[PDB]
Amino acid sequence: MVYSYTEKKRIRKDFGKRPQVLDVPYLLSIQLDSFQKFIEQDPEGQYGLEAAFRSVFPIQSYSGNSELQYVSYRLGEPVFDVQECQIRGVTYSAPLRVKLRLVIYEREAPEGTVKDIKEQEVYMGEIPLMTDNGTFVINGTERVIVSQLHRSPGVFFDSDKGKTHSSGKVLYNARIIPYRGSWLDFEFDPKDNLFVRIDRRRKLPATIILRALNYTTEQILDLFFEKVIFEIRDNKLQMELVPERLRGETASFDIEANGKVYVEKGRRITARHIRQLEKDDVKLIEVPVEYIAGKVVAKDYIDESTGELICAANMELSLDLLAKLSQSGHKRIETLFTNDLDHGPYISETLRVDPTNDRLSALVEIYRMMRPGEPPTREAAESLFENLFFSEDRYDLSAVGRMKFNRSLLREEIEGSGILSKDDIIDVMKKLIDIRNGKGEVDDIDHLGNRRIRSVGEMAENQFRVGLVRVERAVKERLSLGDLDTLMPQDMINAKPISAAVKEFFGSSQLSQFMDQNNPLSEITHKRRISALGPGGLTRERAGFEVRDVHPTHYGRVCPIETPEGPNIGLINSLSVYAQTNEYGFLETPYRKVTDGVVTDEIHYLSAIEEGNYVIAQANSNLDEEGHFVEDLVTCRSKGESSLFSRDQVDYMDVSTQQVVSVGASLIPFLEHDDANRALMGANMQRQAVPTLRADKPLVGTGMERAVAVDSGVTAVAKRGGVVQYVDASRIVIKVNEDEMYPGEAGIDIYNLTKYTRSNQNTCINQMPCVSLGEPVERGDVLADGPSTDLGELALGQNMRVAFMPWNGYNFEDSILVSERVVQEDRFTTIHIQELACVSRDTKLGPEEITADIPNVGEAALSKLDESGIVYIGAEVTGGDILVGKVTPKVKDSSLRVPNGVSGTVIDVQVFTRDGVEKDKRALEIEEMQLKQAKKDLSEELQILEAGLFSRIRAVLVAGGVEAEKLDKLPRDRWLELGLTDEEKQNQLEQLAEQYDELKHEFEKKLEAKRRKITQGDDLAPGVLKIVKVYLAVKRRIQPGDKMAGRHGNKGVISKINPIEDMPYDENGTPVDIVLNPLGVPSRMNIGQILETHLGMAAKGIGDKINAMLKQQQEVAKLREFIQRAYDLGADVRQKVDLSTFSDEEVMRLAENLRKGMPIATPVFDGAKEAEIKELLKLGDLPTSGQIRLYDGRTGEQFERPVTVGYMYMLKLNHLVDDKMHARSTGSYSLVTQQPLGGKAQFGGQRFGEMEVWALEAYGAAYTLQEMLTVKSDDVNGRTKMYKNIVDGNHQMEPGMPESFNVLLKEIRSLGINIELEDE
Amino acid sequence: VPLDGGRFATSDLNDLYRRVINRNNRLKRLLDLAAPDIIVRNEKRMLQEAVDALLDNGRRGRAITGSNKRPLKSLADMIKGKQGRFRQNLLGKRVDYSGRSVITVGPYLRLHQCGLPKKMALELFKPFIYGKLELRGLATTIKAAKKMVEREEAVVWDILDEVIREHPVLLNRAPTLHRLGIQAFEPVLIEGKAIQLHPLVCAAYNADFDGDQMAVHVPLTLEAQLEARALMMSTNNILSPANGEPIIVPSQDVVLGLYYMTRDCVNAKGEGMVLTGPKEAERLYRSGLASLHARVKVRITEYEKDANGELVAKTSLKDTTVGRAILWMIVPKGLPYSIVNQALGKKAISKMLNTCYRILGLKPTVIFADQIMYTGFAYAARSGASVGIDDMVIPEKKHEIISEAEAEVAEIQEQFQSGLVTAGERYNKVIDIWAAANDRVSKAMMDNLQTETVINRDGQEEKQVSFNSIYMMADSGARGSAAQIRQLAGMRGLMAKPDGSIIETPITANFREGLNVLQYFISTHGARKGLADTALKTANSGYLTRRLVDVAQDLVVTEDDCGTHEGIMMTPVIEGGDVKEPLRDRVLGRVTAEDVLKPGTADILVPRNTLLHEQWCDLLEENSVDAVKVRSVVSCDTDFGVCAHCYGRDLAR
DNA sequence: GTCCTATCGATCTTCGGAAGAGATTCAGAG
DNA sequence: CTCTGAATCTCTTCCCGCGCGCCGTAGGAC
Ligand SMILES: [Mg+2]
Ligand SMILES: [Zn+2]
Repeated sequence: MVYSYTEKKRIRKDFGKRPQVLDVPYLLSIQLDSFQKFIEQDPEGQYGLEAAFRSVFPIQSYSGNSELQYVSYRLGEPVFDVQECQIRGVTYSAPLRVKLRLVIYEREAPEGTVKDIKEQEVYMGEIPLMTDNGTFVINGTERVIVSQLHRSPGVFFDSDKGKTHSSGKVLYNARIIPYRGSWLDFEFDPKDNLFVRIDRRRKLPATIILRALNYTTEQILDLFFEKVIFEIRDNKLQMELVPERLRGETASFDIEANGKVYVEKGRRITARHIRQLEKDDVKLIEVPVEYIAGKVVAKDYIDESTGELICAANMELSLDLLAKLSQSGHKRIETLFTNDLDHGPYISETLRVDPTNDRLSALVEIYRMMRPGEPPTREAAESLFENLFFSEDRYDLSAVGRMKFNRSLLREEIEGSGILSKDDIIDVMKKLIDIRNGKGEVDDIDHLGNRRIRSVGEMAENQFRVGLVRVERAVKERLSLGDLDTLMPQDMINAKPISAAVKEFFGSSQLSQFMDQNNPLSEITHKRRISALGPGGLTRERAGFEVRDVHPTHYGRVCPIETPEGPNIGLINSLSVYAQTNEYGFLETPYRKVTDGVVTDEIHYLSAIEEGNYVIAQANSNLDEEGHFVEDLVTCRSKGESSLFSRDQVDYMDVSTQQVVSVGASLIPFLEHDDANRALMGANMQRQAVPTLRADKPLVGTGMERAVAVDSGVTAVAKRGGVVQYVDASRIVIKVNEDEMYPGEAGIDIYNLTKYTRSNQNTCINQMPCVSLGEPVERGDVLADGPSTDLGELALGQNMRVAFMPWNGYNFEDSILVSERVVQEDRFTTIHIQELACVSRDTKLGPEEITADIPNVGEAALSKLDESGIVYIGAEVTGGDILVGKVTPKVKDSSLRVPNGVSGTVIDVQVFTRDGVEKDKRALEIEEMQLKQAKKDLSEELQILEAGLFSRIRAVLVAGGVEAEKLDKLPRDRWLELGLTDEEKQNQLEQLAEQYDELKHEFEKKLEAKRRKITQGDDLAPGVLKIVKVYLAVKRRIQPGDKMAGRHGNKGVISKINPIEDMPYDENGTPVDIVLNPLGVPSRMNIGQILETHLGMAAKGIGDKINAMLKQQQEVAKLREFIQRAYDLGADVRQKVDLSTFSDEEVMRLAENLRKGMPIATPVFDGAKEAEIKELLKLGDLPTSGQIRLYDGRTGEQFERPVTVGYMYMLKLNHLVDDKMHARSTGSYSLVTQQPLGGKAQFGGQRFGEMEVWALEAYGAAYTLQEMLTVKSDDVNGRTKMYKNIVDGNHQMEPGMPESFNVLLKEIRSLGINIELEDE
Repeated sequence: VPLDGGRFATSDLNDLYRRVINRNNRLKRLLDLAAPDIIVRNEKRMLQEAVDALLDNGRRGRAITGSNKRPLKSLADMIKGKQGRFRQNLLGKRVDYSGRSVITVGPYLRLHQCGLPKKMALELFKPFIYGKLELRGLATTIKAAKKMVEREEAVVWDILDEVIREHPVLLNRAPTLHRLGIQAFEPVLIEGKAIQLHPLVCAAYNADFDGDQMAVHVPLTLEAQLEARALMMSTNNILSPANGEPIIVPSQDVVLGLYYMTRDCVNAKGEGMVLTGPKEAERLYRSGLASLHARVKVRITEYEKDANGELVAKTSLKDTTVGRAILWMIVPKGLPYSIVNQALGKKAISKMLNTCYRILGLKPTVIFADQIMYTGFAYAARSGASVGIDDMVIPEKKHEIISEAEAEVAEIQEQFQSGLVTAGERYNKVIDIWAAANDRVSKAMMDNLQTETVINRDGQEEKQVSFNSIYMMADSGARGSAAQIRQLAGMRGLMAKPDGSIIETPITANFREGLNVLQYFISTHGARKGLADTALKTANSGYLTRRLVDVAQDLVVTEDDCGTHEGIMMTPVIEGGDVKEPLRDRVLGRVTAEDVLKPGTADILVPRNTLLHEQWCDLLEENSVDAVKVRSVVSCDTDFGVCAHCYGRDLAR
């Protein structure tokens, strides 16, 4: 057994029992391997930019009769890396270069080119790149593309009751949904006439398509219907009985011959009669003329002699018609079999709607129904009809759509073309008619086998296609008209349409979300959201219980708990922990192979429609350490049904008890106990915790923290193994070991940590070291904590000591009462960093300046600016302080002032300048910083190679060919001028001094390039001269009104900040830190929070025994004994750990991190039994009831009965109150109508909205209302007369008439509608 | 308007008029230059099709756009509907002198107060503050007082605490379904930043305290203060508008405390002695000499208001408990002690409070309600009424009840395994076997909770009502009655599929114990349905109330008595057998339509237009009356309104 | 690079809203 | 031959507050 060097510092005591056979996949492979799938070229041309290019090129005009064609593409390295790009505020992007070859043919000749011109990689655009954290950077702002989930291409059959006609019956419908191009709907009319339409246009008679494919009705009838024949021999019109065509229906008429009668008139027909029908060989039989007089004919019948019609396919027969046509010599008359149950006549019925004659008349009807007002025309019509279904420019089932289609038509194969074909539509019709004949089933729409995930690497491939589609339309024309003589490919194309397409996508699409960089969980659970909304999806306002609800295939694929309750429940889901995207995009999830009777430890991923074909055991099911099930019969799910089945009947097993959830819920301990309301609100509140100041560890967790904090990319992780060379909380630098070094390198990995910086939500993000100088580290160890982490565990909140009890009502209803001790400790203080910016311009009156020489203001304000016109770093500032002394010509003091209300310390400034514009000493101050920071880190390589190279001189001197009359005092390349002879050592000296010079020249260009990065200005917007951004850090504390939450979806405002003496304290005199209310636990059934408290209490107790054993100077062998006795506690828990191997050093180093509570894991559905919590509390010296008697610090009286006390984990949420408290006396008003502005970002007035006005009207209160909506609001006179009457204290109003109502009058009178006020 | 740098905001109409005027410039040209019919029919079409845009863009074949297919908002799009003047700016509009904050509970408030932050009061009341600094002559005028407020000088608070000293401020949450959703309170100043609201009133707002923001408005004029104090002040609104039922209905912790205070425990310290009054009952409690729920006898006095309305005071021994003696001290002097002499719970105390309003009236009732609140909080504290997992009680018969029912389900299965029962019958009987198990588990668990308390009566054990923590909360009506405790420790029971059809194998577990993965996953088909319903419903409910006020708003009570003799007839609603509502629900407080006779003949009982107030409806309940004819607003023959008598009792008064 | 003039007058606006009601379109017949 | 039934089309409605976040005419000709 082994633990990595960052595990072996706080080995979380694990209570899990099921052995985790599959370790959690890298939590963002959803995203990264999607974008990698876009960005890689791939000669198997599907997927990626290359697939899109090969979707358009080769490209040509017929009249140009020449082409240009895509050869290959290259993607250059990005002009600025992520860190610098995120400073400079551009987007992190890469230049796209494409080998286009233009080919010039000739007339008359064979096509052999007159010339062709490979343009040496024409520039095509700048595609953004994904950062390894899975995020794009789009205008310095960091953005995330959520995966979409939408209806896969294919064919889908559907039906409903009551939603249509409601006379008990149901109507059936088929759709073909291509990936790109037109939708085709087939549907029956109630009277089972069949109809078709494109793109939800008008309804058409369905055979209009078969007509359009030029089947005659005779052929259609041979495609759809079974034949029944009459042979006019042995007697007039004998009949071809196929026996099985009579079963269950009544023999209402005479059928007999030759010996035993099968079934006489009026009786059902059955098997024994059919067998007698077979044994008599009923190949022809006598039937009454009423039977033939029922028929509809199959085939066309002219009279050959007159040459003229008597009957036609699907025309209906009668005795006299039969007589004349058989009399005309047509001795075989042929018709259809149409039993109403099994063979309904729907296509013949459709031929009774049909207005068409044949192909052309249908194409006429198509073109007139689709493009009303354009002329139909034989040469023109096909340029509609073919581009509906048969042409690549406008119809495309991708490979997934073809697969799904073929699977539903039960085809043998799935390598198929993306267009339809005649037989491809006909098969849909046949399958739809089988459904109406009752012999088939409709698909469940909302099934994760019918909806597939699209992620970034596919949405961007489509938007890039829209680009190439608009270049198609330009380049075809330019090629067709062009001379082909001077044009080269970089004339043929230009980037602007591609760049528009892709930049608008990544910038502004409904799915290019601005990342919730709130804390490391919220980064991740956002990068793996599954969204039903957006382009090609549904809409949040326009769906109902059919899709919001969970479905049985969600299990293991989508988390049922973690969805953002509100107007879009379940239109957003979170992709479950273990789930994965299949090749095609369907969600698939890993299961264990059950081989005969033993659970084999191999995992097969199952998609949602493989799963229904097996029976799959629930993850809890026990096994015998050989791996046979222990239970003789076991719970499994099967076909959405679940039940018990035999041992060795079951065929797959779940991989882990965590498989059903997302990371967002998988982090709740004891989830096994909570109402799924309160699980949901928990798993939504964890992603809102703001990173507190001094974050640590949850004492009770699930062991998922060790993964969320690492995979979220925000802790800095050791890229290669080695030893820590230096640390200073800004840099960490690692001497990588030679077993993982690359041979020419210096061999030294710096990590410049990010310090105090705004998150996208204004919380700070300073990384801090966890290493010590000279400490060893191994690849993948956490070197530095992120925000909200410590030692690499996720740590959103603080393990506050809580007791559950009423307290004089301060924790009524939900509220949290808090002791002053928590605020004094800086437990929940949090740092909020704002960014304020002053732009400056080349305006129409002339160019602005930044200066201290501001007009109309004296040193009373300017004392905080430097001499340049920017605030000093470390200035502490408040409302109205001038941060940046901008001024405008013709001079106007327009300068950046700190907005009202806010306050903070100015932690940093940045300065950006156009080209050809002068700097200033705060630009030179920033240059001095950044230059020096680049140069230092470069020197720490050049120094290391210089030292190595002079050793490489010294050693092969000192070992042999010594010249050491004096040695180390000398400049170690002046060592060359010593008198060594022209034996090889002097030539080694000369060569290695040339290697030393070239080592200098190497950095002599590397530092020049770096300084050139810093020396330059930046790509400002048009009009601006320069911009400066100034950052205010605020250390906000905690106060009444702030919100805190547990993990269990318990939440409250904190209501009072009680002084320590008022907190309850125990029989040992320690006060409780928080007092939660009890009644919420039964009333909202989230009792898992109690077991977290008790297990938390035990967690404190073990640290309590350890801390005592470190204050007392216990020897390690006794201390190790107690720690070991803690890890081995419980049943056959999964984990094993041997402090015997920890070398004493690391036992003390471990104890020094347990000494405030042993951290515990309670994996989600696999937790501690109660009997193991008691066992831990007994190992501490604690009361196993979990409860303690408490006393009230207001009197020292005892409380009656003990109360729960223990260490809950509590999160401060980002809804803290000073960010919401607001009030307005008077200030701005809007221009169009004079009502007040609305906001906090503007000094706004609260909306006395519509419902409040009914509320006043429902008291008698008329004067209040009159005021509220005029004098206080709108009447431009009355409010200034009111204000003066109030300062005069007159308490009287003059109410007038609101100016918004006069706006209405003019806006009506701006129609030709004379509205007017009237007098009497 | 210009925006960020030298760019005009795309100001839609000016793009529409621009279309028109361009087209008109061309059409004047091509008319005067005398173009042929086909050309002028072109421009004339394009002009008509442009003025079409300017009036009501998008009633055309397609709305015209100037961006990524954003339709430009035309005039008629400015008038109508949810973003247009009538709803957006006329009917309700933003207002000055307002602010908002997170509310938080303030237990010490008297019912009429709320605390609001000094920062807000100072930024809200500014006009009134200037109206004192000039009146002190301490500031020269606005120009100085503005600065003197900005500097936040030491005087200003003593001025503020004179400005505000009794100026009602209006607090309302949003949405605000009903009149009780805006109320006025006298403010009291606070150091923090939250609005301290009164505990009992949070229920009216449906203000939970979990971070639920609330807006405040100052009324400016004298008339707005007189309306606020007379009508909207919380003391004037103890009743619902909708039904004769209090809205001050006690907060869960208050009723928990009063339940705990008034129980009897058959063994206690100081049990069985005899006392001369509540005061020495309290000395006995507070010194720790008697336990609060100990049995005792006390001398009591109580008061009754006679047939005239004047007090008769009476005195007796009473047999009771220490805590019922202490609680009697809070009741105003006119109620009978028989209302307190019982272990109180949420229904029992609501009627307590209601009877106070019945007998004394409003002004004592609001103070009595305040005292109840303070009392319940204080004894609920001493009670230490915690919750703890050792207090979840599982009846061990549960194990047998499953192990029995499982085989009987397998009997239904074995018949099915022999074809001996139909595919419908197998299912619809199995789910009834699970129901028969579930009722038994629930019944055994409620018996076990009551069973957990038994104690030595100085010799031999005897049982009493269980002090088990979760059972106090159910049996008191604080929170979480039968349907919750059943799930916490009984069984979770049957669950339903998405299409409502029932699961063949229930959740026989409960949240004290673990759900396995499947039981949990099926559990979410419940809860996610219930959340989808909430988020989906909250639209249609609002569109319903809109349609209603916007049809009802034309009515006002406008005559005293329209003079009808017509009306409609009220009976208990008798259906499905028994009566689902008695007559005293329907008829109370309407006026009689016609003379109401004695059951029988010729004896009249109520004159023909008398309000049937409570003493009349109790009288009808003394009689064998079944049907009563009353006036109803549908029959009131007032034109353009309703007469008062036809409407009858005002429920809030 | 700036200023002025115009929109697919050589396509393709999205299927995944329901409803609920009206205006407007057609049966079986006196 | 069109008169009362019914049939397909479009129009209109869809909680209240609130807080962030960003993003914001183009193309051609002189
Ligand atoms: Mg709330
Ligand atoms: Zn009336």
